[PDB]
Amino acid sequence: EVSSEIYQWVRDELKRAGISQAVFARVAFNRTQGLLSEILRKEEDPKTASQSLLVNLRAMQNFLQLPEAERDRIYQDERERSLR
DNA sequence: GCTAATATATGC
DNA sequence: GCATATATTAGC
Repeated sequence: EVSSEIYQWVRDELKRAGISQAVFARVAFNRTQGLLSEILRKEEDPKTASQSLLVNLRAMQNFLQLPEAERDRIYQDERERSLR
């Protein structure tokens, strides 16, 4: 399942890696910036969260479990990718 | 449920 | 004020 701390963990990660919502939204759960923004604003309790949300949150949780180094390379690649 | 567009906000 | 980032929400 998903932890109710996911929202804090995502906020913690954005700050740590100094990345934008767009970059994280794409690589972590394949969605756009505005969606992540709303997801973060609402901060819905995962226990009353729709299955669509749960899919997005679990995808974010799994991505955060990757090694720090791997997540950093992935962010960098996405930056260059959109840079084009 | 989302994306894409764009009004606002933020870091220099 | 330029370059990006984030908040909003119309249209699919």
